[PDB]
Amino acid sequence: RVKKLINSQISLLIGKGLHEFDSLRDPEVNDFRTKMRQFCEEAAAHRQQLGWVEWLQYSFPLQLEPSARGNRALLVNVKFEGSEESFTFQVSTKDMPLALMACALRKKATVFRQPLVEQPEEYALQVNGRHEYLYGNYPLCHFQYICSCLHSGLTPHLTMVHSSSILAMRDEQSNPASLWSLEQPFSIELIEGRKVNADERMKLVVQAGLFHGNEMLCKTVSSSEVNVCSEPVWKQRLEFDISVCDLPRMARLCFALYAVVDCPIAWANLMLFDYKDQLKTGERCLYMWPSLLNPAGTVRGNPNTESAAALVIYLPEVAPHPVYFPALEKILELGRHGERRITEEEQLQLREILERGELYEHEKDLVWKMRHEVQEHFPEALARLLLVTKWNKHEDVAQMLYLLCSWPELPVLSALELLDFSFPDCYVGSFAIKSLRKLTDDELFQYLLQLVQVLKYESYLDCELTKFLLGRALANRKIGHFLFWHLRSEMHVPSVALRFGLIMEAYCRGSTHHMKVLMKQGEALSKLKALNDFVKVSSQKTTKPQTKEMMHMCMRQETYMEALSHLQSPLDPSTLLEEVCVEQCTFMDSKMKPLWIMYSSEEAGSAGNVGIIFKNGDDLRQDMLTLQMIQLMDVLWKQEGLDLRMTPYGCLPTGDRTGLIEVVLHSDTIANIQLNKSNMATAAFNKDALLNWLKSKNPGEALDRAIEEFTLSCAGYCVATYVLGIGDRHSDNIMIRESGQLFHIDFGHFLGNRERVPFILTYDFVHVIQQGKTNNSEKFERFRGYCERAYTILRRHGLLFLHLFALMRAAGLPELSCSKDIQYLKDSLALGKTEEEALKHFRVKFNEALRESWKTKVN
Ligand SMILES: COc1ncc(N2CCOCC2)cc1S(=O)(=O)Nc1ccnc(-c2ccc(CN3CCN(C(C)C)CC3)cc2F)c1
Repeated sequence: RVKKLINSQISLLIGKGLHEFDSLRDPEVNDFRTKMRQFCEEAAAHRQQLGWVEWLQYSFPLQLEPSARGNRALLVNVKFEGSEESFTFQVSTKDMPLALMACALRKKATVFRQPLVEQPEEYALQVNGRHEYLYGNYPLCHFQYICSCLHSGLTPHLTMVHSSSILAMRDEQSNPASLWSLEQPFSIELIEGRKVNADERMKLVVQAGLFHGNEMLCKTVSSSEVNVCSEPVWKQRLEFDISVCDLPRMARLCFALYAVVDCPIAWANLMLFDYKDQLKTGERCLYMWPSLLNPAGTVRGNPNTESAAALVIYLPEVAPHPVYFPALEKILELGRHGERRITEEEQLQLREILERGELYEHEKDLVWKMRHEVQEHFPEALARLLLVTKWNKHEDVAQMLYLLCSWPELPVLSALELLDFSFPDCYVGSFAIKSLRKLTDDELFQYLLQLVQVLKYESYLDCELTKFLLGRALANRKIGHFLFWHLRSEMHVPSVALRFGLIMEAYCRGSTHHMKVLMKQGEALSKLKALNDFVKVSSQKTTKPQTKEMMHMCMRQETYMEALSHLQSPLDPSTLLEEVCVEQCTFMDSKMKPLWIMYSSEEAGSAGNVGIIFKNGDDLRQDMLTLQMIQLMDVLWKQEGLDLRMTPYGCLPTGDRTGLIEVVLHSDTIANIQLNKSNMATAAFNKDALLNWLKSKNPGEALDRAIEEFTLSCAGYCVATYVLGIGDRHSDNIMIRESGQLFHIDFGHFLGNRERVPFILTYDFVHVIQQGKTNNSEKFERFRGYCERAYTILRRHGLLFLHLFALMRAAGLPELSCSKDIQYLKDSLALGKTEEEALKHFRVKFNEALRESWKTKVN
């Protein structure tokens, strides 16, 4: 009764009926579902018995300041859960939550004239009207919430929540109750093709290659030219220059059907061994993807069989019995035997190339020969060694694996490199995952987007990365929340819909309660899509105030009021979207008419006043990636004591060309501010407009802080947009907060898009930095130091950006497709240079931007 209901809820939530999984009659799919359902149910059972503080860590993970990861007076308002009464008292930013709780309990004991049985140790502090809590031994300023309150001048509002109330939360959210002997050359039979569409004047060719990730295992082989028709017949043997015994475990056979007089038509790939390590034999009908060879492409066929071109091949029965890939112990027994001492002049050449990339043929022979010295004295150079390993020789792969199986754990930075498609071996991926287990939940969340993209490179459904991601998502509700949405937003992509659908179902088995919370979000998103469609049509016939009044009426319907109210925000599960403020809702006049949905919450006070933007028609993945990169910059800067007052607002794709963007309230575009309308708080010179607007928002002594906020954030965005190559910057996509913080929006073009984006300096912004003065080198040169400091901090982490962007090539974003896009980051970060050379080059670029800025000052 309940299992049937849950299955129907999973189907609606993931956007694909579970019956469709069953209908594939696919053993691999069935074994994934069984194994992962069991793995996720164990996680759920472990969670239901967690202690009350451990359950707060699961459900409300701490939001700490980046500097606090791994003195001053403060007013705080504290209430108790079943109370309207509140106590405002002064604490120190260095006090711990326990002291604040003990203080609140003394105030409650004297007001209620009774000495209390409850100890401060029995409570946690909830941020009012948010799924956010303050707990643990950390000073108040170490929490992101208190730190945020400190800068914005607002008073923290906290609610004392008792352990029994937290346990009541935990309880109501419960789940219900031998190859190496086969020396023959590898070969296949190209039988025939189906549903082929091509120019009848041309001829058809099938090119085939053997790959181990990016590297070709042997030379490619082509079929003979056969006349173009819908059902081509070849019925010919294709033989490769590699012995069957040497095919590595992760070998893939890649096809490309094209037309010749070049006209690409289709591609299809497959793993030579199955998920149970057995070499494949018999016929295979390969349903091809429309387009020369595509090795990174998926190894599962095109699901649109009704119209996909197919390629029938035959994998020969190389043995009278099934052949399985050797078990690890047999590989290790073979690799155990090898040879290790060569010249100090050869040793010195190894230290130069390992601390240097690309290298010559003789240097590969030197790195391979000294592989034991690589393991012992340069363990972090494992990736260079794996690249020199000849993956087409089964005995060199066995020696690489013997060293790998005793390789010391590498740092997270090194592991993120190893997840790249250039390291397709399963043991290498397993080693990379083992070195990633030490990632904190905060580091994991920072890199989650890249780890999800790595799933598209996985050759098999059940893998160490999926289990690692599912285990982390079930142990942290915020990780779980975003893993769900990163997968859900790609269900319209046929190449990932099965893998992603299966991960989402398995996660759902682990948290029935969270599945229901996510349904409530999908219901709101469903209604927002209908509302945006209504707005796009109505905006073409009537005026903006009429379409807005019609939008409000459609929102005031009972179905909309229920669907859109009392939900956790997809942008941030800590943010509660309570009462939709229909009157404050609106839409932008851009082509897709994005909706601006406003919310309030009595419980949360001013912090419950939040906005979300529903956007349908544009792809939001590039915006999300850019905004995550700016947030990563902000974390790296704050880790060095540098706060550039950045505004990395939320952006989350949720569906096909659909997603949400977090509203930053009290913000306006530079264009609106520069409109210089009359009867407002009105410049003599348009250059005075931003500064006058800052003055009206920050009177008296507050102007100085607003100018400083502007300066810091301007330096941060100047460096961020330059490093990332964000172009097409104009007054309509640069915003300013009433606090003075400048920020950028609308990141549809990055990494040059394809020119080399120069460093930018705007006169109107220089004018604010210079406090409205023509000459103010004191304030201007403080700003130049903020820029150089920010830039030099990012260069020190250049490899982190490079590794993350390399993992993102799997996303298929058009402006991040090849090594040419990664080159842009190398050039902007000047990674081939020393710090002095790169600082000299940054100074030349900043000075160039100043002379260009002066072409406006001169006018
Ligand atoms: C990529 O899209 C976005 N990215 C970030 C934001 N961000 C918007 C700000 O928060 C961060 C995200 C918003 C959008 S969008 O989808 O709304 N598209 C664009 C495009 C150009 N310009 C804008 C704009 C134009 C004018 C204004 C000025 N505000 C004044 C205050 N009202 C309220 C009182 C209703 C709204 C208009 C803002 C714009 F964004 C909005």
